[PDB]
Amino acid sequence: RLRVVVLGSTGSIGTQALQVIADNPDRFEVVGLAAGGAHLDTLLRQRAQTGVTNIAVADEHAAQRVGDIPYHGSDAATRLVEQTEADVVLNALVGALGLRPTLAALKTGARLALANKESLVAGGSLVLRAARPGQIVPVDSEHSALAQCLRGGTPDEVAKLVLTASGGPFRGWSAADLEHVTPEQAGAHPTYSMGPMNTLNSASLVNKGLEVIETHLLFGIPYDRIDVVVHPQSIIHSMVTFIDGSTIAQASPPDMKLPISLALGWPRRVSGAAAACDFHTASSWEFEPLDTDVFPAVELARQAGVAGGCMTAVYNAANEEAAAAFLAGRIGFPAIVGIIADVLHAADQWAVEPATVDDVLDAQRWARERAQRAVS
Amino acid sequence: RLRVVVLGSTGSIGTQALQVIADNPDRFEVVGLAAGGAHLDTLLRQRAQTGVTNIAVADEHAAQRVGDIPYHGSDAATRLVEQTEADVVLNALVGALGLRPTLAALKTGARLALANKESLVAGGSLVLRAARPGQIVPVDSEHSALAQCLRGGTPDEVAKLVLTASGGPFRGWSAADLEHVTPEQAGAHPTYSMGPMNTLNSASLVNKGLEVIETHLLFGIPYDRIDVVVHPQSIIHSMVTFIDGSTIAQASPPDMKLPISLALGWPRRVSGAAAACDFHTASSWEFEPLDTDVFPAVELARQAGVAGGCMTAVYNAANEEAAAAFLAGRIGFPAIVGIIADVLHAADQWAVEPATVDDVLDAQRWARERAQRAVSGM
Ligand SMILES: NC(=O)C1=CN([C@@H]2O[C@H](COP(=O)(O)OP(=O)(O)OC[C@H]3O[C@@H](n4cnc5c(N)ncnc54)[C@H](OP(=O)(O)O)[C@@H]3O)[C@@H](O)[C@H]2O)C=CC1
Ligand SMILES: NC(=O)C1=CN([C@@H]2O[C@H](COP(=O)(O)OP(=O)(O)OC[C@H]3O[C@@H](n4cnc5c(N)ncnc54)[C@H](OP(=O)(O)O)[C@@H]3O)[C@@H](O)[C@H]2O)C=CC1
Ligand SMILES: O=CN(O)CCCP(=O)(O)O
Ligand SMILES: O=CN(O)CCCP(=O)(O)O
Ligand SMILES: [Mn+2]
Ligand SMILES: [Mn+2]
Repeated sequence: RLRVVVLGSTGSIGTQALQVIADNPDRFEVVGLAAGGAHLDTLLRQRAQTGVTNIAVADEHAAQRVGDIPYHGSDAATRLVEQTEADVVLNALVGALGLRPTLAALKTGARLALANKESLVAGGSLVLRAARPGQIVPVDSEHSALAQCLRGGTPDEVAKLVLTASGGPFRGWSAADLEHVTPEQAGAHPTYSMGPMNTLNSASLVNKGLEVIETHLLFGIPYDRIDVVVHPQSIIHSMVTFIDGSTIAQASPPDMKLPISLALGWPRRVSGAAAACDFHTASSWEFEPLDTDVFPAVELARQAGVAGGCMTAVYNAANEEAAAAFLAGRIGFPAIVGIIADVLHAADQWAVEPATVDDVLDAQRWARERAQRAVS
Repeated sequence: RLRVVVLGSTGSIGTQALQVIADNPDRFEVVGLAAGGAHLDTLLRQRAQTGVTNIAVADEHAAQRVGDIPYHGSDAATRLVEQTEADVVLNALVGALGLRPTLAALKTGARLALANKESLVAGGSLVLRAARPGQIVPVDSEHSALAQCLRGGTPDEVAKLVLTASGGPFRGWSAADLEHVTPEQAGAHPTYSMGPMNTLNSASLVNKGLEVIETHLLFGIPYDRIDVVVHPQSIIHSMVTFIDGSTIAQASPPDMKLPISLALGWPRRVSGAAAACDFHTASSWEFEPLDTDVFPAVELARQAGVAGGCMTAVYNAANEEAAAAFLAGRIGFPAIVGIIADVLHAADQWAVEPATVDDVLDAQRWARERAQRAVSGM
């Protein structure tokens, strides 16, 4: 029975994870929860249902309202990870703020079931140096797919890793069409129900950019051998092409419970985690290229990744600041990626490899401040 | 450098295999060829291109025209296999006549790269009992796909095997429409260029039936956990569904050189064997149910397989006889599968495991006579 800490338990991934665990008592047990404090009703229900009071709440006043909270403050999640015996830490926090808990999870020796891609993108080589082989297991569906498909050959036989992208609500739209996009319109993802950040990032295509960096970091494949194809149904979750011309693909109706279940149970599958494809009804899986002129977020992510060092932290931190500005009505939708480009292209000093967490934090601070100057 | 014997070298698969070997002289060497004698100019070219004089030709007269052929007559292919040192025998013969070469190959201890699915369908447990694990490696694209996708879990984690079928030229047709099918129409496959028999069988859906039996025999998955789905593009070659709900699929533009190369090179992939999927232009992969009312060949294959023993030899033999009658204008297209069903339903005695090859041969003889009896009544 694996002991699981769930960071960001009240969120989209976190709540789906608690459901998988609730359905599988003989294999998993919750031993800790962390949240921000914005959803106390959810947190209350989760405390009662799991019987776990080992909980972190970032916001101090929220922690007082809910009562009986052992860790509060901006370091509460990190402290929780440091002070809880666990076999798996499921990091489902949102944003680069997942960085210290990610580093702490790796130091404990526990498996890190990583949903919080921003922590790996920001940490880069610093997070890789803190992990042992196989210690980080991806929850993100593309990387879960890739890990499964890589069982299909030897390392020297892999040609390309191919990520699928839904294309978002604005698939096929012109650059001009993006001008008057509202937060409401950006909020309507075609295939997944998610928190507001991954929703916005999937609309701007920054999510797929983050995922290209995540792919390079997790699997050690060169950027030039990572492809991205737009697949509107989000049924094929990604695929691997081998040197003989064969492709192996992983597929299922979009439901994050499946990759969540596998990250927890790895390498053993979890019976009944999610519905399989049903071929008793006619259907079709479509594929099309991404228009890189309209959506250059992925090319920008490749540029950031190839530069390496703290540049991937810069890419993500510029996004976090610019996205927030869009959500607040201070900038238009195209300015999100426009600001990322501007910040990235001014960031040559950050191509250096981080020695400690503080180097990544510095790079992020620099990027946010510059993005903020672009906004105003 | 693997020494390969290529049976059925002048055919669709055989010619494609020779090209893969030609393109990869560091990996493979042809050391034997077998053919029927119908394509002599092809065989002349192959002898010259490979430098191999170690050749079997089934038709004696044909063998004379080629000249200098060491093995000739109906057992020529089998004798070639028994007397040629090799690492891999690629059996790309067509029909149940591939049975004795398949058994002889297994006995040599060499890998059997099996394109000739009929020999396994006919031999059933007899062929399985002749083989060691990994010794039979499928050239058939569906089974090559399944083999690859099965690397994606442990055996108890497998829920279903899902085979794709092109649907053939008559996909979507009614039973009434099928009555009017000509041999010429049934010779036009949507996705693969093949010899006449697999082309016909893919149009009648008997090919998918044979492949369902082949799946059960190769992988040990029960018939009721083998699905078939119609996929008109033939890009996804087959898929495995696991107990968590995950499906793993193998895909490529249809090109038999890919599964041929893998079967020869197993478990090592052959660089550059075939083109990969390209996503630079918009495309669609479609799936739809098979119309089992109009096309019961797969259901009848399951029935035969479930019955077991010699019943799968009966299924295939009834098809070979009925198929040839349709080609000769002796019956209409729907009567192919109609005769298969009639023969199967009278075949209760053949649901016993074959002890020897002769048991299989007896069941096949019985089945052909029964099919001919049905044919002569039409
Ligand atoms: N949702 C999805 O399907 C997918 C998500 N991902 C990735 O998984 C991660 C989680 O995303 P998602 O579940 O959508 O996010 P949500 O916004 O739904 O959830 C965020 C979680 O983090 C908590 N949180 C927010 N700020 C803080 C803080 N300062 N300290 C501690 N906890 C905090 C929230 O708690 P509260 O709200 O209670 O304050 C909530 O539990 C993201 O990295 C995302 O990119 C990846 C692929 C798919
Ligand atoms: N073609 C394809 O893409 C696929 C084929 N297969 C299977 O592979 C096998 C071969 O199919 P395919 O290549 O299309 O068939 P073809 O009809 O194209 O080739 C048949 C081959 O067998 C030879 N042959 C015929 N009779 C005899 C005999 N009595 N003794 C020795 N050789 C003989 C023929 O020689 P000749 O013509 O010179 O007399 C020819 O070389 C079949 O079992 C088929 O179902 C499976 C999947 C795909
Ligand atoms: O793994 C699942 N997701 O990343 C949800 C977002 C999918 P998209 O970025 O392709 O729209
Ligand atoms: O493996 C390849 N084939 O069997 C070619 C026939 C394809 P079909 O039976 O699905 O039409
Ligand atoms: Mn993802
Ligand atoms: Mn086939």
